[PDB]
Amino acid sequence: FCKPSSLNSEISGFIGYKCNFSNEGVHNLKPDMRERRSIFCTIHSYFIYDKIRLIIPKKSSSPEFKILPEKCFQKVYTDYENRVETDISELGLIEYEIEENDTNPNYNERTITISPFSPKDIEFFCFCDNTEKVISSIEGRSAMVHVRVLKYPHNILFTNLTNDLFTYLPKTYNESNFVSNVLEVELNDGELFVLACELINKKCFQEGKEKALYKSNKIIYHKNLTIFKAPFYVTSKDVNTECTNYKIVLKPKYEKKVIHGCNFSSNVSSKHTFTDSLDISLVDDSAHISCNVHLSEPKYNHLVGLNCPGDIIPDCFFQVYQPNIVYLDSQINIGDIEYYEDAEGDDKIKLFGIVGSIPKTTSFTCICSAYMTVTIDSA
Amino acid sequence: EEEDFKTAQGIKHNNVHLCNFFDNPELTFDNVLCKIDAELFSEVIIQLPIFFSLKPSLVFDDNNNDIKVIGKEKNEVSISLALKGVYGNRIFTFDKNGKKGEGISFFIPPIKQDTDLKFIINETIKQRGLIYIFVRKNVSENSFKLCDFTTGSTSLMELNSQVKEKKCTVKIKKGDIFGLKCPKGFAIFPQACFSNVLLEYYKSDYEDSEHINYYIHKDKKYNLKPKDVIELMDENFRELQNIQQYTGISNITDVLHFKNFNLGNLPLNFKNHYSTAYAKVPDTFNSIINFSCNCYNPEKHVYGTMQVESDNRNFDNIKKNENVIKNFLLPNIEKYALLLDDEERQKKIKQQILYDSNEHICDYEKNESLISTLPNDTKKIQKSICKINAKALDVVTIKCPHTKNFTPKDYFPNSSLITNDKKIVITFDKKNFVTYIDPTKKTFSLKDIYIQSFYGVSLDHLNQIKKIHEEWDDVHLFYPPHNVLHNVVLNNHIVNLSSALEGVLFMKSKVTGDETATKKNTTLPTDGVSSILIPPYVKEDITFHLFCGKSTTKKPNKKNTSLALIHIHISSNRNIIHGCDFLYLENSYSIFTHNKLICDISLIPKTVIGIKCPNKKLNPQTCFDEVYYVKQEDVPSKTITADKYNTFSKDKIGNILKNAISINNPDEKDNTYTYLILPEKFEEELIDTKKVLACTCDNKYIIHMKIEKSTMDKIKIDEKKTIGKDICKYDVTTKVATCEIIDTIDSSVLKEHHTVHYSITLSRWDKLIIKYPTNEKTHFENFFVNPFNLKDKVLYNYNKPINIEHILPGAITTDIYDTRTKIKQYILRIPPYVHKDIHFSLEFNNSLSLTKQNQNIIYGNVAKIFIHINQGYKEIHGCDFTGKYSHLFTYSKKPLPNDDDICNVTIGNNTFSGFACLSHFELKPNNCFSSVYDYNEANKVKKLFDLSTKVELDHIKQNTSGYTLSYIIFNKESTKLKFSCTCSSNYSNYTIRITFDPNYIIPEPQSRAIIKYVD
Repeated sequence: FCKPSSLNSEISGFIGYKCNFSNEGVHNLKPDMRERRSIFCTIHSYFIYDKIRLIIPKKSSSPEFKILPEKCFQKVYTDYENRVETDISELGLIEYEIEENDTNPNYNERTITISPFSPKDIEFFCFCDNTEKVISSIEGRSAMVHVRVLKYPHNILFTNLTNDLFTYLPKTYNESNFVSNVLEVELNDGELFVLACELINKKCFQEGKEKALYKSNKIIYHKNLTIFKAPFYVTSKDVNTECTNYKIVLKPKYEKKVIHGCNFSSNVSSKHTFTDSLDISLVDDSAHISCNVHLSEPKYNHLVGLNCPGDIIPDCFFQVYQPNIVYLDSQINIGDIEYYEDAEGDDKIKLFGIVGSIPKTTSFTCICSAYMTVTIDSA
Repeated sequence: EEEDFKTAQGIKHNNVHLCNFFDNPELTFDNVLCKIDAELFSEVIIQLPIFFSLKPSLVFDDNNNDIKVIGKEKNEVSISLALKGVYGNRIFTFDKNGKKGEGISFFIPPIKQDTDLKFIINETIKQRGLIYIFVRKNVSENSFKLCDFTTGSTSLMELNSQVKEKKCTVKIKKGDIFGLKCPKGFAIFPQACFSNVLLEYYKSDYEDSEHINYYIHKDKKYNLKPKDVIELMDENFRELQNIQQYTGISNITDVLHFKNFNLGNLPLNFKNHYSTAYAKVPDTFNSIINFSCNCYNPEKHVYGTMQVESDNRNFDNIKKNENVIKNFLLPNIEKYALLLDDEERQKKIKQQILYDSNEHICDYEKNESLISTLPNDTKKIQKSICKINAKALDVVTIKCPHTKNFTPKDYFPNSSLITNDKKIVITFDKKNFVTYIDPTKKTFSLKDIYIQSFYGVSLDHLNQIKKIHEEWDDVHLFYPPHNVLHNVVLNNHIVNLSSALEGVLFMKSKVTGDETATKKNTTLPTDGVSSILIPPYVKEDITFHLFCGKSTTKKPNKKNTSLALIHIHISSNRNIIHGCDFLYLENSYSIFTHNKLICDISLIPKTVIGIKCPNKKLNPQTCFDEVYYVKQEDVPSKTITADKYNTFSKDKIGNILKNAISINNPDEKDNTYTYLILPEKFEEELIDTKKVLACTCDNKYIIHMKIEKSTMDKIKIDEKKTIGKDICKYDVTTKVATCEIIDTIDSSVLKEHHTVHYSITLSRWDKLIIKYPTNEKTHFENFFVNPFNLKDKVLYNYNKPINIEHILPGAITTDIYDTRTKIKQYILRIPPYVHKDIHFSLEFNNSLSLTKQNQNIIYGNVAKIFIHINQGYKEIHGCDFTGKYSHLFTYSKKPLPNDDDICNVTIGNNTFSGFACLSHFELKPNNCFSSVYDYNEANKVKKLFDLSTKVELDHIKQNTSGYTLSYIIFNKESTKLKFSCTCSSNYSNYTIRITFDPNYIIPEPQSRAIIKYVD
């Protein structure tokens, strides 16, 4: 048993989101001849205990960057029609961490750590303007760093096992609700469970009691909390996960999951039951067979795949064909896309899950003449 | 007996000792003891007539260069053994105005003992001349740092097959004199250490500098080592010069006022001699430096590295100056204006090869406030940079501030005094050079020949440059201070511009401050303006530099002296340019076709022709604007002279040829090149085939600019050129773009389309392999690529050859010269993070190769490849130690000293990882991420394919920025190991530790920062 502060290891560079705007960095806002375009940084995320770093050079050694406002992560901007220096606490952010690490001799490292406790989407801006610098009648470039924190769409589990109450969330379970010294947890899909305990085992939350390991790869060991991310897609309702003596057992509520896909599989022993099942080798090898996947939902919580054998080109769904390959997140423009890798006997099954709401229309293609085109509309 | 010897002291001048027995009446063989009191770094040069024979009898041969002396034991030994590390023992043959003779040259090393070299001259046998070189002890034991690679504990002469490097490190303080000695067969690397060194680290203290720091750091380009170069080259071409071209050369020691004494780019025969090098630190050294020089044998590939870091290692006592504010002045690019196209460029671009001559102004005359001292603080100085990147056939005009009616004083032509009475021709190894004598006490120097082979100027030339800038009583100051834009500083070397950039014409421009608005002779100190025109054919990519600073005081004090740096990079654009060179007839580059005293040049549309003639020695003074418009039947093609051209017509070229632009301004003293742009179309209504437009040159040679009728008829078949549709093939499982456009640029068959374009849209971790032929095939004798250096440069905005690292930082480029079929393979891989959308192109062209088969002529085609690289938002979860790669990697640290750092990252399946270090760092192990330091078997060498047979790996040691990148991605492996790599330097050590766990991934932020560019 150990405290969960160092249970999430000591691997540095977990920042991720880093809107770098510095002179030595390659996204510089200096006036230059090779580039004459402003730089953007747009982030949409379900922000779970990560951090955002702004590496910005200071006002010393000539006033370089007009940071608007001057205390960016202490006071942050609203929409541009009503740009006032609103405080960081007025938005609705719950249990944040702000670090104005200026102790490095080259930049103002402004870091914000955001917990997912919010009842609404929180959008904020910090401008970095250098149009005051005129060199050879060519002005500087502007940045409009825009972070749009999104609410977690699934439900969140948070029980009580510590002395100090917090009450940022409606309390579900407690030690008085610990029925028969065993917690039976029924997650739906992809939720997170927060046991407020300060002493958990070193190799717990990584195995299972009945069979296999009901787990994903985003288990977060906070200094005062303990949160694991449930996987979006599981095999059957026969696996579980337990850690501990207060014994908490977590098992998924596996219903009959439906995944959209062409699924030209040859093996009948396939655990994934897709929508379409049209064969590939049944037809002759001269026709241009095309598979269309049209997606139109207001709130996407979907999971699309394929089960055709042979060779899958390109590496779907990491890079997909242009409507000539391009990344899936570059066309969808939404983060939090899960991907599952399957190593079967004969048929190759690949699947990805998208949660959120896309701004624009993307119609990407994966070729198994068998072509599978997946189109998702802006709506 | 002292009375029996005709004792004479050596002639000491400009730290050069001369014993001239040839044409000096004091040293005459009619009786000779030439005693030289040889101090530190003194050149001993001996002159002699042709003989009688020497007692160390040296015959003139290429393989016979073992210069012998006599030691203290009266044994005829080598001079490399009698003097402990001598350098520069050469035998030359010199002719003065007809009279022939030979000479012996060497230098003096620092020795901790007393030695004496005796050169005995004999006659057919009496004793005639006794050159007694007395070299007394000049260094102590503690003031002489050395690493011999010939003996001791650092001997490579008994090196085995397993170990091959005896690395040495001896530290240097202020006032030290140090060097490096190589064994036989082992050349000094790079050429002329220590004026050429392989730099690793240099920290500058402000209190050390007695002048202003005139050093160009390039792109912070510290040099490589030969151990990391030869792994990525070709097979046969592995000589010393190719490895020196692939490793980078730096000359920081000459700018840091080290007494560097070496041979320049004219070294000794390394297969028969110990190549030795020395350098003396300044007496006010409180700085931290780190470099390396090598003893390298390019047959067995054995190297010795003398990594010298200095004595000081504390980085708190270094007084980093706060008085320097660094400012930016980007140069201005304008469209081409010729006093009527100024309005035409204004009208047409508002509604939107004359577009390939873009005009450049770097205006420091107008922007003097960036080199003016601010009144907010008097102690603050300013430093300004101006980076210019331009292609061939361009025009660039430099403006720097000046004093009005400035008189450049003529002490430099007074110190030149170039006559024919000083002429001495010196030949060694059947290679000739021309040198002069200083007319004070009949003194010359072979150090001037080494300086001429290194700096490009003479010894008195360099001394007068330094004294002209040091005695600068004016306010505004320049580097180089005399003859600006006729001398430029490229790679810290003051050399002539038109000698290096061969074929540069000094253009005319309007002088600011004058109301005449007349384009006259413009010189940068005089009028504050100087214009030049880039030649059409550039051999390699070059980069020269200028400085024009302003000091508030009248002296270069450096406590108030500002500086303006102009950084012009000229890219190599390679086409075929026609003309008639008259210098290759009589190494010197020729950029002309030379269709051989009667010169025939065919007028082709959309090209530039050129005559290399002296400016006023040719009979028409405006020859390219004039014309000897005469029929071909009038001129006898066999028996003719230039005098009958005196009886010819002199119509102007602006009357016959419609808009043929003749660029020739021969009023300058040093113009040797004249050019003419031939227009887009020709007409037979004004031109007959017999009617040619001839000139002559120097009353002996003649040029005929006739037009052939079949050459005009071959233009008239061009009616269709469409765009290809994704015919560059893509292996999407392996993600390799294979391009085979060899048959389309082949001129052996009939082709419908002359120009086609192929569009490729790539992503990160994708390979691009293009097969393109060379100029040793059939139907490919005039094949050229665009740009010429495809390993470093691409084509930005479809015509400008730009560096690839400034748009795609970390591209993997490799050219393989397949000599089994004489083709070339281009292999380019995108780094896993792409920070922006990048477009460029690479063109191949064989339009100048001819196929005349069955009395039918067919030319080649044009094939250019469009390359689009997408927005690689996937960040690399690695450990960077370079600082500038914060966009690629997550953990980013500037390479601060004493940074013994550990980075820990655990990866899994289908996830990118890697590292970046600086390229000059000691990589441990050799070729990291291939044979890793496995930690689960307690940090020992294990190949990655042994541990994991389904990994992908890439590693590039040095791009143009100067960094080492490596990437690994694991695909479907389920073992458990742990592996580390250590970038170890002489001041800091970094370690990256990656853990392989299949079911454990780093907890992801699950999105990426979308960098977008709007307009």
